[PDB]
Amino acid sequence: VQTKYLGRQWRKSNMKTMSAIYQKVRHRLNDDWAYGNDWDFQAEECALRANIERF
Amino acid sequence: QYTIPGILHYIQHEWARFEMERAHWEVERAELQARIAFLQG
Amino acid sequence: QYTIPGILHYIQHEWARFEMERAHWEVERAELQARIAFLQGERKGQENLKKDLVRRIKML
Amino acid sequence: QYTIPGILHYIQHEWARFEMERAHWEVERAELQARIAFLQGERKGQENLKKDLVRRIKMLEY
Amino acid sequence: GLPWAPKVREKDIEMFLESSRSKFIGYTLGSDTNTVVGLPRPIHESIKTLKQHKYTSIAEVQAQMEEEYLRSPLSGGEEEVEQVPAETLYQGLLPSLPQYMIALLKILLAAAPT
Amino acid sequence: DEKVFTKELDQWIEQLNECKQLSESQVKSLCEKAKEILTKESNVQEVRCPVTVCGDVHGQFHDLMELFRIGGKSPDTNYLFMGDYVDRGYYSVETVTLLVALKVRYRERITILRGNHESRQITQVYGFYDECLRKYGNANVWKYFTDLFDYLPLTALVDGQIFCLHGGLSPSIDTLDHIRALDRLQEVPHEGPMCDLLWSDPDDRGGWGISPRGAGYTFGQDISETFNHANGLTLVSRAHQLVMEGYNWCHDRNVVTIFSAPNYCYRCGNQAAIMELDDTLKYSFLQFDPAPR
Ligand SMILES: O=P(O)(O)O[C@H]1[C@@H](OP(=O)(O)O)[C@@H](OP(=O)(O)O)[C@@H](OP(=O)(O)O)[C@@H](OP(=O)(O)O)[C@H]1OP(=O)(O)O
Ligand SMILES: [Mn+2]
Repeated sequence: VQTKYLGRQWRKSNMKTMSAIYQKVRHRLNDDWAYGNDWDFQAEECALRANIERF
Repeated sequence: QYTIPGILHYIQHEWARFEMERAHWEVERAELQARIAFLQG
Repeated sequence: QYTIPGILHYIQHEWARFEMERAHWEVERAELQARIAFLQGERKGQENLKKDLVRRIKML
Repeated sequence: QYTIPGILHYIQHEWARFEMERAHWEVERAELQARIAFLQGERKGQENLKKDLVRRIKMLEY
Repeated sequence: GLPWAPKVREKDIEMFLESSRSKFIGYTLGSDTNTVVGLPRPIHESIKTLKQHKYTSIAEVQAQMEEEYLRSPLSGGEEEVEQVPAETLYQGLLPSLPQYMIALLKILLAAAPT
Repeated sequence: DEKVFTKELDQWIEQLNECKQLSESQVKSLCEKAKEILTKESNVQEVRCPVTVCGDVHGQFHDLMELFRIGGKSPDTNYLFMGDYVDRGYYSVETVTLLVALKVRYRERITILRGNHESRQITQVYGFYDECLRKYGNANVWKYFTDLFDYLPLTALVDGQIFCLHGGLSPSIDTLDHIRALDRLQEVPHEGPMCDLLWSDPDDRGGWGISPRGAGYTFGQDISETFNHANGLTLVSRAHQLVMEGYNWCHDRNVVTIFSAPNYCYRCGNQAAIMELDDTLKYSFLQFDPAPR
């Protein structure tokens, strides 16, 4: 889930872990973990919080 | 400006848009009738 | 900017263009057929002419 | 029995067939223009050789 | 081995479809996943393959029902909720949940190996 | 309107069989028809029982003629070409023109797959651009053929249990559903699942690896084994890298590599090979050598 934001170099360095991720974890179609390119924390929170409290 | 796939896609989307608008309005009408009869009672 | 009035004007103008264009195509097509017919006839006439000319050359 | 899927399939297919027929006619017109140019060249050559022949004949007349 | 049947959440379908719309139709539509007419056939194939592998979990439908209730409150939207033991436990915890969580985490951190 | 252009196509193919290219207008109408035909083909195509798989060709048109002489003529024998048609060879234009002309004429008897050398960049670098210019004095051809390459199906699936594809397989891909769920109507991106299908290759180091080629990866044995089992394939066939024997069995009969361009690397001087899948899906290989010049 965090291998996209880890930078190509990291992917290029760790492959055994990428192989493991390939085998074990479920695969999503059109997912871009293996070739990923690349956030308002407090804002997304305070929005989810509003949703929750409304419920 | 235009293009045939553009035209076809737009027609389809406008039809679906009208259908969603109909559903939304039906729900809104249900709600308004509910408030109406509530105030009536 | 897409919209139904624009799309309808588009289809109308475009169908009109297709029809008038096929019409111009047909008139030009018949024109070219008749033109090559006339020019082939002229070539055949010039062929018979050259035949008559070599005949007269042998005759004179 | 008009159904928007049917109408859209029809629009797509008819634009496609007009494009195909357009290409057909344009190819035919290209070929016909080539033939016109060929017959023009042939007529020019025939007229030129005929002019030269009749010029030699007129020289004989002199 | 590869034991997991692949899944695809709705968001991916919509994102892919809007990418394709921008790329082939010159204009994105927006959060619609049924309009596929102008795209080439090799795109309809992908759309079908996706939407046949879709996985809609209970969370999505529950959030949908929630926003629904919030839209139309009194047009029959008032619902009854089962009192399954999880629900009663949540009714109990709800008043002072955050203190409970903070306390549990404090004990945890005090009990970490170092 | 139907048999007329069929006769036209037959005349085109006959003309092509004598190293005699076509006019750029003919190539234009041909590429239009081929686009129309290819647009009705999934990213993973299905082919019926008997076929003849051939791999890397690379514009060696006279060797393609030799191939046809070995494995049978065009409509009689069903063929399957796994990419890399046009570069590192002089008769690139003729090769790709012939293959496309066949695919248009006998759309059921032959199937052509995309390859590493079908992207505008690689052609522009390695030569197909230069031959397009030399033989035509334009780029209109090289434009048409590339806008056609952007439609070739990425993979083929013979009798639902043989997986044929140029290059190899990728980590972003787990099942044929995934491939079938891509968007192949674009130029080959620099990184993605496409830039690995058409660029990866097996190797010894198990699991994924770094491809010395620079794109795609080097899937070890275990990767291929689990892929086959998870997809029911009995064998994955590919053709991307020179094999002096003509065809190599990598990863314990799980992966086959079938180079089909003889004397490609002259320091090695390989012999080409093709594979025949008979009526009972039993493969039998034919190795041949360059034509007599
Ligand atoms: O394997 P996944 O397809 O990704 O299933 C995950 C999730 O797994 P993770 O929490 O490890 O990411 C849970 O499944 P479990 O691991 O707990 O077995 C969870 O299921 P629960 O919430 O009931 O525990 C949930 O499934 P759901 O969305 O239906 O709640 C979710 O599925 P998603 O991948 O769609 O998020
Ligand atoms: Mn190659």
